[PDB]
Amino acid sequence: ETERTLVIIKPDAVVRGLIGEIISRFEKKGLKIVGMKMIWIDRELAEKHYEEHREKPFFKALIDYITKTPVVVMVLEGRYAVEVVRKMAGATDPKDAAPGTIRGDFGLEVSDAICNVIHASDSKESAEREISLFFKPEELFEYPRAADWFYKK
Amino acid sequence: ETERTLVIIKPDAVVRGLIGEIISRFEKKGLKIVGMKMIWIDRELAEKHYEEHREKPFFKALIDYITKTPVVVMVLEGRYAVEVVRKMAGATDPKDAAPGTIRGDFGLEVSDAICNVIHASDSKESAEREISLFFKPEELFEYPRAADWFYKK
Amino acid sequence: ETERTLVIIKPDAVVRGLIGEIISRFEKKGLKIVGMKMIWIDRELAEKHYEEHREKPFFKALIDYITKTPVVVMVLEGRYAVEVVRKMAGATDPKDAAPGTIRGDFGLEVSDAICNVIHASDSKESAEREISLFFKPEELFEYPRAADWFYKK
Amino acid sequence: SETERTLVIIKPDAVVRGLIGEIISRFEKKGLKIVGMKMIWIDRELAEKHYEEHREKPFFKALIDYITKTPVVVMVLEGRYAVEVVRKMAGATDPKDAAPGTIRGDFGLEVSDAICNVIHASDSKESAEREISLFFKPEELFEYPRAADWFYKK
Amino acid sequence: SETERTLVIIKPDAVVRGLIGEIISRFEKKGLKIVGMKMIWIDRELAEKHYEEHREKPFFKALIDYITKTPVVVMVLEGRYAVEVVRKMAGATDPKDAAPGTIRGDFGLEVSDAICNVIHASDSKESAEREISLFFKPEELFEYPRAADWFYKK
Amino acid sequence: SETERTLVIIKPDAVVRGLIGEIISRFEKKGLKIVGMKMIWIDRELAEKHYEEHREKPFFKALIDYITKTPVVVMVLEGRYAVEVVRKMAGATDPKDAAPGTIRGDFGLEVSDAICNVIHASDSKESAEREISLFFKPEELFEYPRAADWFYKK
Ligand SMILES: [Cl-]
Ligand SMILES: [Cl-]
Ligand SMILES: [Cl-]
Ligand SMILES: [Cl-]
Ligand SMILES: [Cl-]
Ligand SMILES: [Cl-]
Ligand SMILES: [Cl-]
Ligand SMILES: [Cl-]
Ligand SMILES: [Cl-]
Ligand SMILES: [Cl-]
Ligand SMILES: [Cl-]
Ligand SMILES: [Cl-]
Repeated sequence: ETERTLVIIKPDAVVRGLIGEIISRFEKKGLKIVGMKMIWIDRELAEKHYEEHREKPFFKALIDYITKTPVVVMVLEGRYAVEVVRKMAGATDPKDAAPGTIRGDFGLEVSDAICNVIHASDSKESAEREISLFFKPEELFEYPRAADWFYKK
Repeated sequence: ETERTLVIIKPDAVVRGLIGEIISRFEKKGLKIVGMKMIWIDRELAEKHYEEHREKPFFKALIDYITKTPVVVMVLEGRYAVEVVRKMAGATDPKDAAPGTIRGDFGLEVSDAICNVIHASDSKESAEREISLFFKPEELFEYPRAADWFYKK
Repeated sequence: ETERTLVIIKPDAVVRGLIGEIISRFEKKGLKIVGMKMIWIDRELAEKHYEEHREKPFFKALIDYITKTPVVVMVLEGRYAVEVVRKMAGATDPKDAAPGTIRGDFGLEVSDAICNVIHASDSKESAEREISLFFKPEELFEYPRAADWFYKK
Repeated sequence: SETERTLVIIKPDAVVRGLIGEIISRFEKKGLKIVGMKMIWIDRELAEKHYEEHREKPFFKALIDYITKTPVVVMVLEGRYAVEVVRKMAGATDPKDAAPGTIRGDFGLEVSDAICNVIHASDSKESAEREISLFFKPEELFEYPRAADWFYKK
Repeated sequence: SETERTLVIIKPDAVVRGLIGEIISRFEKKGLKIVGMKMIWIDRELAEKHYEEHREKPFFKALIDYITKTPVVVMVLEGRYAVEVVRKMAGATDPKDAAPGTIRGDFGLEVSDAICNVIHASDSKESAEREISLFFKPEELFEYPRAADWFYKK
Repeated sequence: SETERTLVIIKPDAVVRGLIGEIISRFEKKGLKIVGMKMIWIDRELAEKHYEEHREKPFFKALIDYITKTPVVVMVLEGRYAVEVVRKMAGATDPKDAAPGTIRGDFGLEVSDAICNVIHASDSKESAEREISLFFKPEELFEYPRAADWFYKK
């Protein structure tokens, strides 16, 4: 049941100083950070990440948005991490996101792109692809978090 | 899409020392406080604010409640602020409010009135009316919040 | 409308140092702690508490889980406390629990038992039974919380 | 008695950064009572009056520009030895020197031509009385019970 | 070894104000282990025994009234130099003097006939041993692993 | 100018305990800017280089074991007098002595053969320059605006 998912703390979150608060929500949930780094995504890498949206009217604005400032890419590991993180993120448009979710508590304002604080892989398949896009095997780790032993049988 | 809505931090919240926590939820969401003040509402003003409930059995208790102690009236500005703040507030009766919402996390106990921490305009029309009831143009401001520039195109 | 419900801060929560955070959610909601103590449940007491699950395949793992380390048993009092606390707890399996709920924000990983941070009585009847299992009348108290007077008529 | 009233100004840097709520919560959690509060946009005349004791100082200009840059939140806090207490809670004037745990220590650092320091707190009972008058009319100050007031009755 | 056990009492003012959880979280976050805990309503005899060293002091009466006003939460914290550490975390006896960041500094201020100060923390290992015995039976104290215990093995 | 860059290492004890976010938030809330950051697993050679000034000290071995026990998060913080400020925020080297409000004061206590103290913070501008180079390539450090940067323009 243990999976890995990719999360991008977007430019709006970085600029607003919400990196720590976002990471804490994942740590408190029990999710493990197995990879993480601040990078500045260029257009080529951004378009590969968002290839599925190439023919949508908001594509250019989305690329402008994700490459606006540095972001923090990180890999989260844990039981059904993909669906769980998607649930924690909330509705794509923050105004529709439920209070308690990341977008629900932190997002609202938008530009020509729907600024929504973070990105979260939509599936195990997508996570695998996205993780490979931003990380090399040497940047991903296997280690114990404090409470890991508790769940072992 | 930018709208203004009126919020009243009710007597139960003021007495319990929750003013700051409530305001923080709005600031963290990205909403801008364009007007705010602590006042003590008298019955005449209270009945005007709650005119729609004049013929309901709980009217008197509601007026007693909202005028029990000073309250904090404030105007919030932001993308679809009206519906967003209503969503953040949660169900009218706090016991039915979802965890994560203001009433869901802070409210429960009631008197002869359904004490529910805050008031939030139910529509743009109502917000306009309510704002005019408590504020003069000189008490409302237009200024930049830190991240405003980020969403400009 | 005032009821009492039994809550058990389970071994996973105790080991992870979440006792305070869980208690705070109840206090902030307006619920009153009328009884509380850290104990180490033995198998006999555990099986009585979870008698309803005796013939389910996960029974043994559940008993192992609840008796793994000391736990904190506490009685919460307040308007419709039973249903309210159940709502605050969230879905039985933490991965399905909504952000904002206790299990939604704190739970995820499991062992051979569905580790889910806390236990909450499912009904007034069950609460009465469970409370009697862990507490004597001398361990339950009637006293005023700061804001009690506010709701009196 | 020991009960005093002090004036706090949540300055433009705090308002802009969205820190109004966090600052207010610190005072509420301490047990201090908010007896008056409002968001206003201070004009040069009022700013100069509030900081009249510094009119003959080099940083005066930058200070006035700073305090009038955007709206602020002025408030009156009431409680046991409130003046000295809120001052202690505020921390050292220059936030870089303020201790972790204080408002300036946790929230302040960067400066402009003025030493941006999150909030203003009356320096003494005499200053508190003077400042409260500059920003509040008696009609805007209230006497009401906070939840735990009854607990401390002597 | 350096591992000690100290007694903490979350006093009536904290219980009434709904601060039990916030106080406990501070100790948990520090790495201290709760080896015993329960809500009790202290009677005059027990209160006087706990504060016997102050029986010959003016404020004794108000103190007993205060500590027995409502139920309290007594707990035993275990950890490296726990006694001095919890004392440091508590802050100055009179909360108005306690530094921001400490429990009394962030949560205490108002007083009654007694100097209400949120919690009690054993003053020394000798006092800790005596106080733990007054409130807890060995059967109510436990030895178990906290999540990160394994990380510090020497 | 007064703007400096310092190196912070969120040590294995903090990573294991799930405190990465809380630590980062303290720096963000202070107004400090994260110009570089990444999770890495320090090897003995790099650990020894970082702590070369302590290679001739008894606790050296335990220190290397500690800092390389699990992955860590290294980051560069930029801001007004960042070096001294982050040091102040960190608190006393031995967490038992660190004041409540500081990172070590609120989160640290227990130790192994090494004095586990949550994070590392450069001791001076000279050490900061040296340490930043050991962990980061110029290509991993960025220049960008944080939300309120415009507010402080002189
Ligand atoms: Cl949602
Ligand atoms: Cl963990
Ligand atoms: Cl709701
Ligand atoms: Cl902002
Ligand atoms: Cl749920
Ligand atoms: Cl209360
Ligand atoms: Cl200071
Ligand atoms: Cl109060
Ligand atoms: Cl102190
Ligand atoms: Cl732990
Ligand atoms: Cl220190
Ligand atoms: Cl910023």
